Amino acid sequence: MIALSQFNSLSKDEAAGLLAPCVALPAWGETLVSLRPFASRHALLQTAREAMANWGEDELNAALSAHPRIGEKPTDSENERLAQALREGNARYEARFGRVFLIRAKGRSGEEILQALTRRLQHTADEEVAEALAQLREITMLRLEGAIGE
Repeated sequence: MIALSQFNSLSKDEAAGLLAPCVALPAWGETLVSLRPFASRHALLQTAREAMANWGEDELNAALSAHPRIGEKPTDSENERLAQALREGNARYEARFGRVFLIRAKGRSGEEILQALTRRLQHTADEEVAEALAQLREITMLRLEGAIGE
């Protein structure tokens, strides 16, 4: 984590590089960099929310285009059944929607993630675009919160 004053004093490209891990959407970071300086962390986060508010399906597609799929990292009990259900459901999600399963995981149990996955598998395409974007927005904000301090 860097200080807000550091973020303000970085070059346009240095500041963009700092924001890059938050989300794979260069335009979002470039927008925030262009609106410097920021007088408080709260104010920066407010601007960050505005900048991602109008993300659509095109942004979702671009942001997830390089994300590893469930089968792309090759390595009875409640845990075994949960792990298997999570893996199978994740595989079916990819086949149904043509994208990685995106969910804000921090604060959610494995069971809670399975609940969400099972429900989202029964979504219409439009409902799922909306929820996936919401998850993308939540993840991006959490990453930004860890990147820049007061």
